[PDB]
Amino acid sequence: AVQKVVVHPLVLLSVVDHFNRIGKVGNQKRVVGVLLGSWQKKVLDVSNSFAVPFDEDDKDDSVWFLDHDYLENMYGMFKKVNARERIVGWYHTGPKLHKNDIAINELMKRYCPNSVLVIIDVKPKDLGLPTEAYISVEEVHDDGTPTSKTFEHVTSEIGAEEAEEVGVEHLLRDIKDTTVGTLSQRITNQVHGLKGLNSKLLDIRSYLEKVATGKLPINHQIIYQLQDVFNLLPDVSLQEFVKAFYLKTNDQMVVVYLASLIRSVVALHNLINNKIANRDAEKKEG
Amino acid sequence: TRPANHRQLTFEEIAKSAKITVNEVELLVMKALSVGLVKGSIDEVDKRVHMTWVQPRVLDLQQIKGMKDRLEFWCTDVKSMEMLVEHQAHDILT
Amino acid sequence: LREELQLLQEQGSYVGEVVRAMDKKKVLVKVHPEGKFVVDVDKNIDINDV
Amino acid sequence: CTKIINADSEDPKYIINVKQFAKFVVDLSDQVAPTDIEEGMRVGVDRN
Amino acid sequence: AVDTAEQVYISSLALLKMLKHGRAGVPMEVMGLMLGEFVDDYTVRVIDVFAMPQSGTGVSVEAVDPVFQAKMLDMLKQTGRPEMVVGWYHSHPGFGCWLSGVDINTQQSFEALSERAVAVVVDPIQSVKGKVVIDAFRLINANMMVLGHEPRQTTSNLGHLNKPSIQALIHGLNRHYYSITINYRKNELEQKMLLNLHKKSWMEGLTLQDYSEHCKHNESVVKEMLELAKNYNKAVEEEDKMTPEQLAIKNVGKQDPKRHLEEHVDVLMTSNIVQCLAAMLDTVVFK
Amino acid sequence: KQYEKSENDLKALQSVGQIVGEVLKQLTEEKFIVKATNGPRYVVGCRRQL
Amino acid sequence: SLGLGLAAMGTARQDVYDLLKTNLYQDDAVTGEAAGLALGLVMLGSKNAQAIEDMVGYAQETQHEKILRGLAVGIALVMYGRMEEADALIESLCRDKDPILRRSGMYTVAMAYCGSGNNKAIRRLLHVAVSDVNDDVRRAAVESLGFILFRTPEQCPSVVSLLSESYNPHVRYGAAMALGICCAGTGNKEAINLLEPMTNDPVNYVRQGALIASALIMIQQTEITCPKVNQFRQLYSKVINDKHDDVMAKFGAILAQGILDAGGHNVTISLQ
Amino acid sequence: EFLHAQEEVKRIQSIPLVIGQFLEAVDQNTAIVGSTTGSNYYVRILSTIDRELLKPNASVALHKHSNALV
Amino acid sequence: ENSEKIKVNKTLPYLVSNVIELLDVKCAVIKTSTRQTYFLPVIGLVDAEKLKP
Ligand SMILES: [Zn+2]
Repeated sequence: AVQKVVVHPLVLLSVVDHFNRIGKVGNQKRVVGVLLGSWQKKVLDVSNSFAVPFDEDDKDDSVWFLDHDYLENMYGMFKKVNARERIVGWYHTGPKLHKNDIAINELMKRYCPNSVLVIIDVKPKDLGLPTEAYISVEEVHDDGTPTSKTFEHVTSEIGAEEAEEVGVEHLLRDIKDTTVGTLSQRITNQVHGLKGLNSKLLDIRSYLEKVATGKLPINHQIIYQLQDVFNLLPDVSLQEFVKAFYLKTNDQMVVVYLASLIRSVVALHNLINNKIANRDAEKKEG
Repeated sequence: TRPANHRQLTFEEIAKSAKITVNEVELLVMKALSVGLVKGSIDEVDKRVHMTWVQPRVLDLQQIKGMKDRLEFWCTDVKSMEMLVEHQAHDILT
Repeated sequence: LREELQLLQEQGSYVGEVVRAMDKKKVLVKVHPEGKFVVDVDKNIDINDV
Repeated sequence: CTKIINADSEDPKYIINVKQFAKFVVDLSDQVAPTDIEEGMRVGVDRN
Repeated sequence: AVDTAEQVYISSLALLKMLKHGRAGVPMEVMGLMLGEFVDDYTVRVIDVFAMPQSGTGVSVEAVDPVFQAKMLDMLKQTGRPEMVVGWYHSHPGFGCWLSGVDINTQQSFEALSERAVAVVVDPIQSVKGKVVIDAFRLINANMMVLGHEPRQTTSNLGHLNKPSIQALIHGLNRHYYSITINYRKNELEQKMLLNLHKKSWMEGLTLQDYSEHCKHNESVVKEMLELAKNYNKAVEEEDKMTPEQLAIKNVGKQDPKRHLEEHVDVLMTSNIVQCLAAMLDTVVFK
Repeated sequence: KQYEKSENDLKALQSVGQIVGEVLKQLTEEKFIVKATNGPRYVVGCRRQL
Repeated sequence: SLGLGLAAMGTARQDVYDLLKTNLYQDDAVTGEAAGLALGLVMLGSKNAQAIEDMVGYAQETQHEKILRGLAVGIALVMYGRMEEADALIESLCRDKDPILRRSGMYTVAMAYCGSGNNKAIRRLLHVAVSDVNDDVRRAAVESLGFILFRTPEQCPSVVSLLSESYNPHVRYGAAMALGICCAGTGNKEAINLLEPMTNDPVNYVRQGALIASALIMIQQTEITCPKVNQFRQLYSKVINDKHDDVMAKFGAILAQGILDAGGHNVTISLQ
Repeated sequence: EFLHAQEEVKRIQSIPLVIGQFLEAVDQNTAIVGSTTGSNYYVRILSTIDRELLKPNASVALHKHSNALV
Repeated sequence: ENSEKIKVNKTLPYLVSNVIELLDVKCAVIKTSTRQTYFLPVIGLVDAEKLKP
């Protein structure tokens, strides 16, 4: 059971270039490569990657090629230049995963047993998702379902490292916004923080429309049982939470009589100091 | 049946629907708190039973339909009142 | 402030006691933990100021 | 210049001290005769 | 046909492979190869960087493995892109950048093979704050040794990107090689996906950082601001004609006037507004 | 068995050392004052979870 | 080609236009400056269908940048004083992320709006003069001020009064040339008051452009006409007989000697 | 730009710094400091430290390269 | 090929030293003739049973 993966920011980048290498002839719309990593704890780390020649045909949709020979020797070279690094899994792109991914994963679990795949989104780069990591489990099934492979979820993030954030800050130099700017910046944090509140809402909007309609089979295990836990929270009981709002008056009180008065009086000093310096330099000009 | 709208249930509703006597509704709810399918509390001067409930189970498809309507009211409150904030604070946004 | 930040990002100087001066803008200085040295002067300092 | 402690057979394996710096184990160069590298002898030693 | 003011293009991944391989072997002067393309007469670009295994000799021509050369190139032809080598690099940790003795010997082999084969020297441990100490250099001949080296001509982009630094011009630099200009091939489809994905937090914008940690902070700052107001009273009621611009410079204390003023009041303003706006929006949204 | 010892040696080629010192006092929660066994004093920190 | 485009400047002749196209599609790196400049000169003030379209279509897929900088001035020079008809092209070139092509649009908005006090021009050109990130396009913003305001030279010292006092030298450089090209040959003494700290800058090349702009303003002006003539002739003579300045620092000085006595004191510069 | 000037100044003091001792004060913001490495130096100091903590002596922090008082 | 690589990685300039103690969590403390104390996670091209303080 893997806790989470850590995206070193060289690997994604090194997927973008190889998608751009074949992209002049790119019509396969997918690039499989090998995900090198550093196994630390239950938490996982990723440091490097490389590619592999890959083909696949939708006709019979099981005809494909992972070059074992290319995977042995080139990883052997990265072992020689760096003994710290080993394989932890693989990756592909083209955000809709395809039916073959059971076959690639169950093949190269004989290189690392708890292997893990990461889907990146090279063209989608817009709203809320950097990557995603999948994992395989095989229990009986459930209480009552037929057995299968069933790609499961591992939560993901983007990590960093000292002496690579230097390459982050120096290569961008573009907008260079700090978190400070507490009037302008924090309000916009509340703005687009809420623009994802309806974005996750419109996603949970669309899911129960197409399962109440009843197209896809209802996941009786987690897909609403975790929502059954969720939908009781929102407590808004009034007549004691109405009495939260003299603390609102208390938070107001420091703003009103302290910050409006002193800011006005200090700028009033700048009037008399200027009106003296105006005319006493004017009457001494002649 | 009432999803936390006014979840402070009165004792007579339990004593009628469970058809248990009035004096044993307290020993009945202390057992359900002892098992752990509910995490409420008990008043006795008013004999109203306050409810906080964390135990999940199946919901027959019909309760998704009511869950859709509550999610749609949830939609236009988030959507329209964000348009209020953005149009008000547009010039300090950048 | 930027002019203040650039001048502080600069290697520090050494302190050394002058024994006595040579001729033509040269002196005789042991630093602190080394041998003695015959070095050159800058523009603003003079032999007679030593 | 340094001083030599000893040598080993079939190879240089020269053990050399400074008495102020550290003690190195180094190789002979090309311009030497390997006979006159007797022990306790002051010898000219490269910097690199 | 002779040199001008050139330009060096480096890819975004190339610089990241430099600093990572330098940070890995920080004591022992790591070594690697540089793979790019010669696009014209006098602008060079590089797309790719792969390193070298550590040799016991050090940074020299003996650290180049020819069987690790050709077989690594054998793989990159059939996968990704085949292209010609255009140079090399190493790391020099003890100083910023200048070609040393064994540096310049292996350069002569490369310029005998290639046209230019530009060297690259990077200190990994000096680059800390927000800038990188990277510079690329290129050896000169002995035919113009009593003449002016770097034969540069009709351009005006030579005075930038560095003046020759004195820790670098005390060695070779001038009458031995020349310095060259380096900018970055900054691209889209990489820039925003590095920016938005590295610094991001969704639900942080409407958290509360509570009240029990926050009313205590509002409690504290007002108390010394009261004494700051008492110190603000003291200078205002003073108001003497002791040449008050000279009276202020003989009363410097890194203190009151206007600097130790409303700066605190601005922090008291911004903290409570972001606290109360987050409080009012959360009552609005949720039921 | 011989190839096992060779691959252990290829693993055994990155012991860039560690510096032995002693903690003099605690400055803050993540700042300390240490000193080398023959060298100067420093202000340091820990790794992550020490 | 530079000689052919200059002698046949403004002809809109088809035969010189045709062989300049097949010169452009040679795809050599070093004649790209040669093809692009002459292709604009034969199509100066034309607003042709194929001229703008082929040049703006060619200026993205190429691999060099001398090919781009020749076509940068060339598509700026194919339109001249249209004053409203370039606005779709002005919006198109600046919205692109090519830094040379954004710079090329800044020379295009200069040449389409010559001598007119357009409020929309001075709003938009100053807007990208603030917010843009590349230094070269920021210069061509603040260099284009004299091209749109030389008819009324009085506003130019007032608007470049604080443009000469930015933090980067690139804005201060194009500020100095803007004094040189707005006011052509006036004995202003207000711009000369501005140029005196400009030639006393820490950075070398902004002093260089200050020396050239001081040379541009005071050709054929005696000491009785304005009292700053012989002050700067010996200032030019000081820095040219100085030893410890840059070649960059003295390139403007020897050029200022060439400007100040040009034509044997018989000709002048006057865009008006 | 005034905030980025504040940021790059106020992260000069979060470095694994070396420890020295204050020895003498020359003038405004320039002093002699002796290090625990010996070999007495002469550096410029910051613009932040209140100067009432350096009267004959102080345990002080020093930069690695520029060796300034921090 | 591995033994050839170890052959070219045993340079010449062997800095002699002194081993003071040995630990496990394989671990050893090294004092050089520069009188500097070092610590290792990995010993190297020897055997720990062949060594001693
Ligand atoms: Zn070197």
